[PDB]
Amino acid sequence: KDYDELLKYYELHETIGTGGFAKVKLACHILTGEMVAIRIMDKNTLGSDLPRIKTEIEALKNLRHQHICQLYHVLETANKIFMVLEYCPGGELFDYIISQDRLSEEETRVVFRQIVSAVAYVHSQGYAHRDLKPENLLFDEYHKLKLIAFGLCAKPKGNKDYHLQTCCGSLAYAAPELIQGKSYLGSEADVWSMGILLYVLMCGFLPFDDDNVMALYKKIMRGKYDVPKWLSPSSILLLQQMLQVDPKKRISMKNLLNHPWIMQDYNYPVEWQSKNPFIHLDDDCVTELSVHHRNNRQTMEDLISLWQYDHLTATYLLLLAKKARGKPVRLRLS
Repeated sequence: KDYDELLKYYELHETIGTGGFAKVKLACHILTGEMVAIRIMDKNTLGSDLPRIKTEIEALKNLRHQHICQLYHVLETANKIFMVLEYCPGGELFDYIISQDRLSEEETRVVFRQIVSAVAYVHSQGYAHRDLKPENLLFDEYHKLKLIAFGLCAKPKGNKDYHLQTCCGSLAYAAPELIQGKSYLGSEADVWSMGILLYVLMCGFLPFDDDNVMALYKKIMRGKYDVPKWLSPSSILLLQQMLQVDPKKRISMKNLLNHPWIMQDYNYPVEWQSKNPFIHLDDDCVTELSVHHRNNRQTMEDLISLWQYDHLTATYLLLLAKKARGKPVRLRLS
């Protein structure tokens, strides 16, 4: 059984999403009693995608940001790969919307600034997302966005350095050239997707939408959309600057960060740099672990620092999160 190794660190809970690429189960990390989400993949099912899944994980390991969903633990079995991630109760973007017909300009600005923060960080690390959509946008118990920075939807193709949108669900949020599989400079692809998001937040429907798939396909490639009466000029403008069929004509991140629409109620640009980066080990978390590991501090630190996203790394991070909730930094041992 592949689960035996996992089952000694976690007890399972009712599944959250069947989804395409991975089953996702809600779970309890035994040592800390904290909730986590676990992504379960089947290596035999994934087959040829497995190499890419591994590089996507390597990418995720290098992301530590206030609006990126945190990775805790990666466990590999003969047949399975388990990803353990921060759990986000608020649910997906529209689980968090509360089904309200649409958000006001200031209501969307609050959310949208967080999306910009997350994506800017990702780009700063030298990656593009290439699959920004509502189900990749979760909300934690504080109603802060946590982006899922991991996916198999957008994939590289060809001898050239091109990317292709693979998930037909993602279509309405995907840039034209990405859909065509002629996307290089994928970061521009991301600016397009946020434009779509921006539109939906303020309007309560998509700018390009059709039951027919070719029809929807064509509307996107053509780039024309309705502009509701209730959108402000500023809103409308920012939309135009993002929703450009020509990738080269889409607003740059740099100009997005400090856009007048973006700065309008805040008078400071999006703060996209990691506010919680890994500088030094938190002493309390270390003392707690060494109590449990029955060892000395330096030894304990050196061990955490290997930072293998093993059960140790997960335990460290969950204790860390506990301190941040203002909870006791304690383990469940005994």
